[PDB]
Amino acid sequence: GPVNSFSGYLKLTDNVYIKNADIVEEAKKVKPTVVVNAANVYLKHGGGVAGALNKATNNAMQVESDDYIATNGPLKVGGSCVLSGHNLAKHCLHVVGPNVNKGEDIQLLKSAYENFNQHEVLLAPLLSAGIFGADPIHSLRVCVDTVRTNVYLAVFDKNLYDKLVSS
Ligand SMILES: Cn1c(=O)c2nc(SCCC(=O)NS(=O)(=O)CCN3CCOCC3)[nH]c2n(C)c1=O
Repeated sequence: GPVNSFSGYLKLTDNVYIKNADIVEEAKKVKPTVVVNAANVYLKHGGGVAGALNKATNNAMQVESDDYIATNGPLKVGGSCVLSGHNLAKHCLHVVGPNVNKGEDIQLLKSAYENFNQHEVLLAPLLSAGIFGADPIHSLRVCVDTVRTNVYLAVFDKNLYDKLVSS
């Protein structure tokens, strides 16, 4: 099924690549095995990457997520769960980064990125780097130090992308 046809990425380390792109648009071109969603524990995909991914699935992601959460209860911070990737990928790895702004432990960003290690290749965003308030430079550094498998990072904003590549 999935083909993982990534292109245009800058190689930062042996297993970490980065691109200035829309993760929804990357997922449609790449057709990856796994696309990562930066979620909350209730899998309510209200905005950011999660809202954008859900919209691209025509709200199917939210319906499947609501069914999973009503059954199995919320996730743990730093935890994750594999659901369907719908039309974007084979699977979607919903990962919950810590809500740094609301006082959750930023050390859980290591546990959040350790969920990546169960998958050979992933298309992902920077965890907790949206409204959760984690410094994206710090989120990238935890990603590099923690992820051992192949991760292709999409950063939407160009200015932040240039900051990240230069750091
Ligand atoms: C279109 N598009 C974006 O919009 C976009 N945003 C980012 S920022 C990093 C990801 C992020 O938001 N992580 S988070 O802070 O943990 C989300 C917390 N939310 C709490 C409410 O429930 C949903 C989850 N990167 C983006 N890329 C690459 C992109 O392509």
